[PDB]
Amino acid sequence: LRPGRIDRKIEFPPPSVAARAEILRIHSRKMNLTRGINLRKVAEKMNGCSG
Amino acid sequence: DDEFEDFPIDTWAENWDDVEVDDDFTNELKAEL
Amino acid sequence: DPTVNRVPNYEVSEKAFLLTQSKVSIEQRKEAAEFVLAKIKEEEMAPYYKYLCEEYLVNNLNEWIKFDQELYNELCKKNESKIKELNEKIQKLEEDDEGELEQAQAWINLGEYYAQIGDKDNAEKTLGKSLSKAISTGAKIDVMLTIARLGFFYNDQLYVKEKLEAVNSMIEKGGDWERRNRYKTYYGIHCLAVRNFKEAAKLLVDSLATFTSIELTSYESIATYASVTGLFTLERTDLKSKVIDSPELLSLISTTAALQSISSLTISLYASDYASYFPYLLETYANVLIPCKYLNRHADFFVREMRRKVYAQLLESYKTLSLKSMASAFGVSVAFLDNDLGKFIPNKQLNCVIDRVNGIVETNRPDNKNAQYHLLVKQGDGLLTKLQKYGAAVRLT
Repeated sequence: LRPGRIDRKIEFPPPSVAARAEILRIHSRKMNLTRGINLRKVAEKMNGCSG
Repeated sequence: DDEFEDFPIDTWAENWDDVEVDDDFTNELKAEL
Repeated sequence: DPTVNRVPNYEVSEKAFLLTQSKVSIEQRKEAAEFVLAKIKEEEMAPYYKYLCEEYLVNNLNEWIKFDQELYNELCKKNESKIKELNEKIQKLEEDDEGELEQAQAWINLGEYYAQIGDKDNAEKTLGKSLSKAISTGAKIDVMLTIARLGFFYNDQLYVKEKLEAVNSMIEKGGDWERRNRYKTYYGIHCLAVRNFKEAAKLLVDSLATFTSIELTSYESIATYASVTGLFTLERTDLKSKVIDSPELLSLISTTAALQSISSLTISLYASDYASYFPYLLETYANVLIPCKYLNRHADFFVREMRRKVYAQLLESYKTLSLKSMASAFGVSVAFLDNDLGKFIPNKQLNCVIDRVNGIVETNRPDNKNAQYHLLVKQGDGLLTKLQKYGAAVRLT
């Protein structure tokens, strides 16, 4: 943590509901999906889980 | 390579059959009786 | 939410083709004219306005869409200003030397606005240059699906064919099933367009479940196309499990008159409702085939084979049916039925011989060995002629 050494301290906070929706969408483009799946509703149900 | 000058070019001064159309046959005259 | 965006708008070309047919009703033609003029005003179809006014309509009516030069110049100036703005964005990103993802995205923006007004050539150049980057395969799939959608927009089916074969060639380098279902729907629509109906039946029947490509057409029209092809090709078992019991169709039947008519025709055929089959066929021909685009060119082909299918279904079971009984069943005159049935026999499409002295329609059962042998002989002759031609070409070289 001393300055001069390792420089940038970057935060990865646990994903928010929008971030969770984006991650679910990204990983959901790998399987046959029925039309009109409300992924935003599923992510909104998914609380605490991350990545 | 031959020009085929003996045979002049003629001057002018997904598909098979189905060249005819049935149109509106209807034939309601049977429905009349 | 992600979307490939409704660019180009398919309804523009849909109502353009609806307008360009005298067979359709005048009221529907005027409704299409109102819609197309409104969309030209709003979404700036200035190049497409020019194309529609100079070709298409007046190529073959045409009073409603009158080529106004002033309206062709004002909207064109606005379009050129927007293109200039997009060029400024691309050049500013290049000057800032940002990430190559961003420059690729700017290329997509330029190309999608070029598609948004109708210019095929410059849009194709922009998206071809856009592909030159090392962007992810999904972005490439979306871009070349955009050129495929453009090809659908201008009704050039060979353009769509080359775009979709390009899709299939590189689809094995991806694997994302959503991006493959998009291509499946596009390929099914293209196959339905050029008089195939065999692959089209399968892909459209499958696509009723996974249809996220709303930028090609609405879900109702996809259901209509799938029902039409399934009726036109499938056998009495496949109809019972794909088009008459599919919950996707069951939930959507009572939503559109065209879907209702097609479903009624299908259920009449499957339920042996031979009494009202012909009026239902005429209603479907009037309401589902002519108004559309990919089907109106096949209005005769679908109608001719439907009569053949109903005749085959009627004459498969019975062996000595009488002409009078057949005419009573179909609600037509006996002479008209004989005239209609005299067209499917000479080509050996149907299976029967009409005994006009008595009226008996005695059935003839062929042997599949004979037909298979003739087909094999024809195919072998074709392949051998092709091979001889190619060999003559290559041996001289």
